[PDB]
Amino acid sequence: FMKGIYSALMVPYNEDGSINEKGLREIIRYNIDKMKVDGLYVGGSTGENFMISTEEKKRVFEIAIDEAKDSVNLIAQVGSINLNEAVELGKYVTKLGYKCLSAVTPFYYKFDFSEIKDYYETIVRETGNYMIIYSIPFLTGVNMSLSQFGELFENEKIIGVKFTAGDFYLLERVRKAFPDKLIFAGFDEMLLPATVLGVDGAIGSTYNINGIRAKQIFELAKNSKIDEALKIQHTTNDLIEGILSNGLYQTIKEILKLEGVDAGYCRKPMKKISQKQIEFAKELHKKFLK
Amino acid sequence: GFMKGIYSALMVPYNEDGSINEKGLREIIRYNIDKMKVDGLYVGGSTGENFMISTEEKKRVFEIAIDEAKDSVNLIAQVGSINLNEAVELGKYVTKLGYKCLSAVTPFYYKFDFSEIKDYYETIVRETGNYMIIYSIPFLTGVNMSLSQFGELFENEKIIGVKFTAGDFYLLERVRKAFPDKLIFAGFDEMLLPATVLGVDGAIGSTYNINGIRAKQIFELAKNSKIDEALKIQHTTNDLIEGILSNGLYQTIKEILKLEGVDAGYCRKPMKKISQKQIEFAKELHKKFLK
Amino acid sequence: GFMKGIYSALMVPYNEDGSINEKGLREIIRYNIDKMKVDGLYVGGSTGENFMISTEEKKRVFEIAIDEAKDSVNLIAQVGSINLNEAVELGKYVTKLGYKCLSAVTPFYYKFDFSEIKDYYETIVRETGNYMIIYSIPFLTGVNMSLSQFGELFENEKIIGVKFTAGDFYLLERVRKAFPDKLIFAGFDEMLLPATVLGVDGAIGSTYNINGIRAKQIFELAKNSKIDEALKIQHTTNDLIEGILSNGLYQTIKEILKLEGVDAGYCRKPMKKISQKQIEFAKELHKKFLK
Amino acid sequence: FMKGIYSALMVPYNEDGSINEKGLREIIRYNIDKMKVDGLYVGGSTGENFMISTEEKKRVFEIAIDEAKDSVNLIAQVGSINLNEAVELGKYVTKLGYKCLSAVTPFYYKFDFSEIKDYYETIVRETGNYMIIYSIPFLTGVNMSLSQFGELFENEKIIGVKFTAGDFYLLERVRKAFPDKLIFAGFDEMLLPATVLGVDGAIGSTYNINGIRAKQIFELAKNSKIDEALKIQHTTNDLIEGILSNGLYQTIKEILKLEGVDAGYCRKPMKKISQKQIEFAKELHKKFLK
Repeated sequence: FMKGIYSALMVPYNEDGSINEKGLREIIRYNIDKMKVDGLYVGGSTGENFMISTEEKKRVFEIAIDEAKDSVNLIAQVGSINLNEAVELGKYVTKLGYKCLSAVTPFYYKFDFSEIKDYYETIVRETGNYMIIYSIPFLTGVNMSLSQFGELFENEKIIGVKFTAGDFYLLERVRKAFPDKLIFAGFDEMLLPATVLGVDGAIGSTYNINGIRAKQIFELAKNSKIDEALKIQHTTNDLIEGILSNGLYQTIKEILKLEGVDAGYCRKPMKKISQKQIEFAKELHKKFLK
Repeated sequence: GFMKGIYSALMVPYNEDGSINEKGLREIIRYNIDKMKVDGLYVGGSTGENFMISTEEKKRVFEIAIDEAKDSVNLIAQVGSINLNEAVELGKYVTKLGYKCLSAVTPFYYKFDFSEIKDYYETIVRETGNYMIIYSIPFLTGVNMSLSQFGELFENEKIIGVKFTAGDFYLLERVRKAFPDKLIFAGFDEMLLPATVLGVDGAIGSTYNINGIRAKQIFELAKNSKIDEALKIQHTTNDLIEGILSNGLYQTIKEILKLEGVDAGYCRKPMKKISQKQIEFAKELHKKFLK
Repeated sequence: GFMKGIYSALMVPYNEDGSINEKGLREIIRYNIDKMKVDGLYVGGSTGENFMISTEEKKRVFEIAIDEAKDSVNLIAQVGSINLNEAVELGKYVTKLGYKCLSAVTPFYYKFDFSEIKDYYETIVRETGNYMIIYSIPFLTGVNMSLSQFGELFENEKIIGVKFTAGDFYLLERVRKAFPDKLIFAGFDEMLLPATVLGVDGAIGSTYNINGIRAKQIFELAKNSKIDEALKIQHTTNDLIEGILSNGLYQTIKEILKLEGVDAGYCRKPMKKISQKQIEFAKELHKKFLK
Repeated sequence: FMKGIYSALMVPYNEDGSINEKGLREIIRYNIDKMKVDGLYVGGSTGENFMISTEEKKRVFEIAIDEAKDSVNLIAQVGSINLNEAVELGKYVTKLGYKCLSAVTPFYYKFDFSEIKDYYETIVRETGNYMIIYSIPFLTGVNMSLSQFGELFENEKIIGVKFTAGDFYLLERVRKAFPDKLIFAGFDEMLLPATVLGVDGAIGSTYNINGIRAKQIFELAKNSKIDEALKIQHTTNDLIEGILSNGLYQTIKEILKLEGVDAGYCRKPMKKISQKQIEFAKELHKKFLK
C-alpha cells in the first residue's frame, strides 16, 4: 500500500542557516503537484539534512505533514544520532500523524547485530509505529546477511527495507525469502533493473526534478514494456551523469531554482556553486526537463 | 553480431595423475551442446582451475574443443593470463585452428597503466587478425575501466565487445548506450535477468554447464518482455546457485555433472577432495532442481 | 611545543538513567593524573560512546574536566563531529574556560572535498583564536590526507599539529620531515614504540586510562635510544591490548577501572551489558598485567 | 644465520626478450661488491620476473648461484604458477645448492588455509629444503591470522616469514609468539620501524642501488643509535619518494645504468622510460648516490 516513487526531501536553508519554511513548502508542493510523486521521504541522509538540531528536525516534520496532509504517503527517518533521540523523534512524528518510520543506526559506535536488533525493536516498541530498516548499518558498508534480515523481519511492524547498495543478487534473495515485506530501491540510476526484481518502490533525491520519468519507468516495467522503459532509463541516466559530473546536491537545487522553487542557500563550509556549474545546470534543464 | 547467446565456461577435467582427461573433455562438450543447448563455449577462461595448465596443455584443449564442437556453436578462446608473447602465440594457434573470436585478460605479473593495456589488446589484434572481447576489469585490479577508457579501446574495430565481470549495472547501462554497435556479455549468472533488460547480447557463465536450460529461458523470456515468468525462473536458478555456492561452486558443479553421466575428472593438489556431506548435498540439489 | 607527552582519551561515565555521572568523571580524571601520571587529557574524543551526548552535556564535561585537572596536565578539547556551528560554539566555550588547544574531526553528515575541509579548520581557528590539532583522516573517509594537503593546512600557524589515526608509517615519516616545527601525535597504542623512533611528539590513546605507566616508559626509553628495554615493555603492553581487544575494548577498560576503585558508570542502550565470562577475564588481565 | 639485507634481483632482458646473461652477472656483482648486501633474493615478484618460462627461471637460478657462489646468502622463490612447478623448481635449486626456498601461493585459485598448509608442507616434504612463507597469500590482500602462523610454524623446516604489508601490530605479535623464527621486512620505506621490532632482515628492490644506506640503518638501529638511523631513513625515503614519483622499476634500472651496469631492456607492452624520467633519474643519482 506504500508502493510508488518517493522523493527524498532536501531541506532548504535561509542566509543565516535557519530553515526556510516557505521554501520548504514550495518544494513539497512542487513534488506533489508537478512531480506527482507517490510519497515523500523526510529526514533522510540526502544533502545536508543530518546536521540540523532535533528541534529543527521536528519543525521540518510538522511543516511537511501540514503541507502534504495526505495527498501522499509519508515516511519519517528518525535515526542517526542515538537511540533516545530516535525514540523522541519517533513518538513526535507518530503524534503528528506519520504512519511509517525509518531509522539508520547510530553513527557514534560500531554495533554488533544483536545491538542493531535491540535498537530497531526498541523504536517499534516505544512508538508503536511501522518501521523501514536499512540494508546497510550506518557507515559500515557491509550489507546485512539474509539470516539477519530474517531475525529482523520476525517483527511484524518492521514492514520493509531500503536498499542503498546495488547488490541485485542479495536483492533477489531478500525478495523471494520475504514476499510479504516492502523493498525500496535507493539508487535512481538502476531503477529499471530493480523494478524487474520486484521492488515495491524507490526512494531518491533525483525524483525532486525527474519524478515524471521515474514514475514512467516504474509503471512501464511492472507492465512488461521493457523496450520503452529502457529508453527512458537511458535518458534518465544521461541526466544523472551530468548532475553527478556537476555536483549532485547543488545541481538539483540549481535546477529547482530554474523551475521557480526557492531551494535556499548552502551552509558553511560547503563551497558555493560556480558560474560554470550554474550554466551547466541550465543546459541540463533545457535539454532534459523543459 | 552473430555471437549472441548463452555461453558455457568450459571447465577442464583432469586425470588422476594431473594430465587432462581428453575423453572427459569431449563428453563435457557434448553435454553442453546436446543437453544444455548452449549457443557457444568459452574455452580457456579463469573458471575453476584452468589457469594452472601449461600453454601446451592449453593448445591441446583448444584443439580438442574445436574438433568436438565442429560448428554446432560459437567458440571464444581466452588466450591471455601469462604474458603477451604467450597470448600472441596462443592467439595465432587458435586462429589457425578456426576460432573466430578471442578474449584476453591482462597479464597477472604487473599492474599496467591504461595506456599499456591498450597496447596489449591492440597488439594481440594486429598479430592474429582475429576479433577480440575485452574484460571490463583488468586482471587482479578490481576496479572497472572508465567509460572514456572503453571509448579508446572501442576505437579499434576488431575489438567487438566486452565481458562484464562485476555487477555494476550503472556502468553496464552507460556502456550499452555509448556503444550500441558492440557486444556486451554478462559474466554473473545470479543476475541474468537484470542484465538482459539492460540489453546485454549474451552471458558467459560456469553454472550454464548444468543450468543452461533455465538460463536460455530467462534470456529468451526477458528479451520478449515477459518479466513475470522470467523472474520466477531466475528465482529457481538462484536457489540452485545459492546451494551450489554454499557447497563449493567448482566442486559441486563437477559432482553434479557426474550425477548425469559425465566424467568430470579429479581435483589437483593442493585442492581438497569433496566430502561425503557435500556429495549428498549435491545429490539433493540435483534431484530438486535438475532431474 | 609544550604539549608533548602521553594523553589519555577520557571516556565519559554514565549514570543508570543515561545522564553523565559527574563524580565518576572526577574520579577518572584523578586516576589518570595521580596514578597513571599522564601528561595530558584528551576530552571529547570519539573514544567509547562520547559522540552520542548532547552539546550541553558536552559543555558540562569540558567544565568538569578543566575544574578537576586545574593545571596539573595539558588539555585538548575535541569540539568537532556534529557541524561547523556547534564546533564554533563549543570552540569558543572551552576557549573561555581555559582550554589552550583544540582538535576537530570533520563533520559526519557530508563527504567534503579538501578545499572545504581547509575552510572548516581555518574557520574554527579564526572564530576561537585557539590552537588546533587536525586529524590525518577526515571523519569516516578512511583515506589519509596527501602530504601536499598537509602543507596547505600547515600554512596556518595556529594549526600546530596532527593526530595520526591510521598506522601508515611511511606517511608519518614524510610528514615528520616535511614539518619539523609541528606536533605529531600517535593514535595507536599497540604501535607506540615504532611511532616514537620516527619522532612523534606524543600519543593520544584510550589504553592509557589503565596502562599509562607502561606507555610513559616506552615513550621515555625509546626517545633515549634504549630500544631493547622499550621493546620488552611494548611486548607486555601488546599482550594486555590483545586481551583487552579479545574481550571487548570499551567494556574491558571500564571493568578494569572498576577493579581499581573508579566508578566507571553504566552502559547506554542499545549496548549490551558485559558478561560474567568477560568480567572474570578482565580480572585475570588485571592480576596478570596491572596489580 | 640468514640475517641481513637482501636485494631482490631483477632480471635484465635483451632486445628480443631473452635473458641478458652477462647483464645478470653484472647486477649480481654490483650487489655483492658495491652494495655489500648480505644476500640475494632470486625469483621474487619484483619488476617483471613472474612472466619468464620455467626454463628461463631455471637458467636465472643457475647463473645466480654460479656467479654469487657463497659470497652471500641465497633464497630462491619457486612459487606462483602451481604446485608441481614449485616442486620441480624447488628440487632443481636444491640440487644447485640453494639452501633456502620461499614460495608465494598459486595465482589461479583462492585457496582456503587448509590448502595453503598442504601447499607449503608439500614443497618442504618433496625438496627437503628450508622454506620462507609470505604473510599474505598471493593476491588476497589479507594477512594470515596469528593462529594460522602457529599451524604453519609447527613445521621445523618452515623457518621464517616475509612480511609484505606494513602491519606493525601483527609484526610485533608474530615476533613475540615465535622468537626462534626469521622475520624479514619487505618494505624499504619503513626499515627503521621494522628493525626496532626485531626483524632479522629486509628484502627489497631499492637495495640494488641503496643497499649501503639500508645496511647502516639496519646496523645502527640494532645498536640503539636511533638519532643517526632516523636521519639516514629520512634521506632514504627522499630517494624512494622520487623513485616512486618517477616509476620505481624503470627508475631503478635507469639508475643502475648510470652506475655502469647493463640492466637491459623492457618487454612489451610496458612503455619505455621518457627523457624527462631519464633526466630525473640522473638528478636523483647525482643528489643521493654519487
